[PDB]
Amino acid sequence: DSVMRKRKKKMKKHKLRKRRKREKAERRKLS
Amino acid sequence: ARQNFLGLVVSQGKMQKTVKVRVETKVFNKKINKELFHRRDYLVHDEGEISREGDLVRIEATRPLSKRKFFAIAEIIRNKGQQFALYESEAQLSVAKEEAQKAKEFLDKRSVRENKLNEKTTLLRDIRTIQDALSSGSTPKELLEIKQRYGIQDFSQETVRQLLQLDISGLEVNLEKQRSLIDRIQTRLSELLSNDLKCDQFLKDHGVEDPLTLKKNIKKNLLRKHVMMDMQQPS
Amino acid sequence: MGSLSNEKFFDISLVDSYLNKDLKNISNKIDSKLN
Amino acid sequence: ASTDKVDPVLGRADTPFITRIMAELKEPLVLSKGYNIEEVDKFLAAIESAKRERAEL
Amino acid sequence: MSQPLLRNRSPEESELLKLKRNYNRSLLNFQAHKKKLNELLNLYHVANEFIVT
Amino acid sequence: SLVKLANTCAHLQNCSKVRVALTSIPYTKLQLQFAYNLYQQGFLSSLQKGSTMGPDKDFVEVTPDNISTRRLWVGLKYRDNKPVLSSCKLISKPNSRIHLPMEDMKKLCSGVTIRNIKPLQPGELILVRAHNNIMDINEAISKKLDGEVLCRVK
Amino acid sequence: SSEVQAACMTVRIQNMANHIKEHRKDFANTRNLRILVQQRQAILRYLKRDNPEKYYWTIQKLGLNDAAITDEFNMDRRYMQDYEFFGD
RNA sequence: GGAUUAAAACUAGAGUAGCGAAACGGAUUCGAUACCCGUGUAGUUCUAGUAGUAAACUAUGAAUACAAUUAUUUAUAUAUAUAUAUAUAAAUAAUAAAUGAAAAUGAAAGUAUUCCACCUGAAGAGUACGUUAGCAAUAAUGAAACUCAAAACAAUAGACGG
Ligand SMILES: [K+]
Ligand SMILES: [K+]
Ligand SMILES: [K+]
Ligand SMILES: [K+]
Ligand SMILES: [Mg+2]
Ligand SMILES: [Mg+2]
Ligand SMILES: [Mg+2]
Ligand SMILES: [Mg+2]
Ligand SMILES: [Mg+2]
Ligand SMILES: [Mg+2]
Ligand SMILES: [Mg+2]
Ligand SMILES: [Mg+2]
Ligand SMILES: [Mg+2]
Ligand SMILES: [Mg+2]
Ligand SMILES: [Mg+2]
Repeated sequence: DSVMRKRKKKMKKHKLRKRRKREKAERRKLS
Repeated sequence: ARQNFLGLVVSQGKMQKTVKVRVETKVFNKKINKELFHRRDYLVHDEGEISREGDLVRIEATRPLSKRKFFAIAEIIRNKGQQFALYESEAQLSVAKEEAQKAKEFLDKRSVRENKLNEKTTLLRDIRTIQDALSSGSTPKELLEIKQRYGIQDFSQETVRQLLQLDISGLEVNLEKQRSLIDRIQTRLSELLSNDLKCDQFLKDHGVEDPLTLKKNIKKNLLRKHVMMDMQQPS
Repeated sequence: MGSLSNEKFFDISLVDSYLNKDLKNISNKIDSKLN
Repeated sequence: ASTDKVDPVLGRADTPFITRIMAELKEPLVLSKGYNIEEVDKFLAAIESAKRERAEL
Repeated sequence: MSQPLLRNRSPEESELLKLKRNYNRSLLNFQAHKKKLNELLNLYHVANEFIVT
Repeated sequence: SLVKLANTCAHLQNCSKVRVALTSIPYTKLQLQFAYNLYQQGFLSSLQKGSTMGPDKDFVEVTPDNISTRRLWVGLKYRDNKPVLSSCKLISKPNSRIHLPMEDMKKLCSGVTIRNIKPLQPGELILVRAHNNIMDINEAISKKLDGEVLCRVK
Repeated sequence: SSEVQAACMTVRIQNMANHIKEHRKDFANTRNLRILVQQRQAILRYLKRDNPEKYYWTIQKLGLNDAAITDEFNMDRRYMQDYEFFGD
């Protein structure tokens, strides 16, 4: 796939990583 | 008639009077348009417990003998499984004997080497006394001992030459005889074939009946068998 | 030359002729010829 | 657990064939490159003897 | 088409073949053995220059 | 070997494309029978036994001493700027062998697709093997023989 | 002959195994050892089919058993721990 | 099924010059959580482990048979009027044929055979849930609903380019 199309997968991966970091943080405070 | 199958015994000695036999049948698979082999394992009754894993057997349908047994062993077509068991037992005994003999031949060789290391006398020195005593006339008792260390009772110039003989020398002469035989056999047959008249005579002289009436291959083999019977039997 | 060589560093020919009764069966032959 | 567990790489420990070959390689006067001491002692003595005979011809 | 595809070796042909093959293996073993002895002789000639004492 | 036969069929197609007049194939009974059928049917100009280096001019008996160096040499035909032997393909493949009864062979020669085998076309040769003998399908039908449908040549 | 090949491989397997026991991180030569052991299994499996009597004689003399030859072998980490290849 | 597997990351103990996430400062800027500069922690190093992921790419699984040329190296062999010449393989480069959506491939992406892996519109999604494994980060496995008549590749002619 072209770079243009790769960039859509890149954005999805970033948003998943951002959400999992956010969830981790909460667990630390809630723990 | 009763349905009979051919299969390979794939399990034995796990159940009492029961063996597992692998039966392969030929079926047509419409989807891939190919005649395939379909495999199934049968639990089979072995009344005499004769079959062994690896055997090729014929199984025949019987009355129900258990929840899952509906066939029995009817004949051992090939007994490779039984052979395996016999050869394994023999191997244990056969190898033990050989290893014992080899262990005794290794300790014997070690003893001889140790004994020789206890004799400070060296071949060179001993061969320098048998060549000085033979050139000076002195006969110290060392020579008598040397006549026992080597067994050389007589001390001559043709006794040191036989104490220092190397096996390579014998090999060189056996190789020349081997080459001679091959070269002679080829020249003899080569010449014989070149002269049909001398060939026909050759065969008759060696006891062939009407060799003239023979084929090239049917007769060249006779010539080859004779040329190799006149250079290997007479020698 | 082989066995009948004058080199200080000879080849196995000399050692082979010795153990094959050649350097001796030739020395006697030469001496017998001289006789 | 009662199965005869033979190491598939090294085999049974103390195999007479494996042990004897190992011992043969560690014998006192074993030589390399295909030479054997017995043949080397006779060959070296033959060189000396052969030289003397060449010095007696 | 009628000719046989293969003619098996006659027992005599197999005997001469075995003689040549045994000779080939034996000659190579002998030639290697003699080469080693010739190298042992050339090493004896120079061992007077080597130090062991 | 059907694999060897597939190799030969592909080899003949490659040689036809470049228009070489003479080529060699492995020396085996199946290969010889295959080539002989093509020769009698007019697909091959010549069929000679030989060696890896070329066809034999004089008869050379084949023995175990030279079997590994034996080859069969076949001459390809070209007329009017077209190869006579354009295509050569197996029907019965190594991984899917097809055995047909004489009744189904007659249907194949009559325009009916049997077991996905396209029917015999005008001027095409379909070879069948029966009891280790190779013959044209029409000859097998004449002899009432059942056999493996090996290949089709056009 | 398969018996000779197995014996020749045995010598090299024994030597290569000794090397690995002193060079446990030499994965390149561990891979070579694995392949050589598997090659010996293949040659002996053929021997069992070709000459069963010789096969059983050969494996007995080499110190192996039928299971060691016929069973699938990968010389994996569990093997190195179950037979204490490296000791401790 | 097994083994090995970059970088980052983690466990334990050593090491720590230089480099350098982060953090704290200096600049730039309308703003500058940046690009540039300073101080520089983890890390980068070694030992013993965990983990098994990369654009882990030739984006091209492995094996076998086969097909037209040239050039250039390499290797082996042969010869001599001894330094070249003649052979046979391999590698690489450019090609014929053939193949292909074309770009191109070229001894395969050709002609064939055998075996394995994998794919079936886009998005949702390599996500959710469950499970297995790991100290952990995570890794493997891996959907459906809803919505749409799209979506993608090669090539062509333009336009534009700090
Ligand atoms: K019962
Ligand atoms: K540091
Ligand atoms: K790359
Ligand atoms: K694969
Ligand atoms: Mg893709
Ligand atoms: Mg193998
Ligand atoms: Mg640390
Ligand atoms: Mg900085
Ligand atoms: Mg690991
Ligand atoms: Mg990942
Ligand atoms: Mg991946
Ligand atoms: Mg890489
Ligand atoms: Mg391979
Ligand atoms: Mg995941
Ligand atoms: Mg494009």
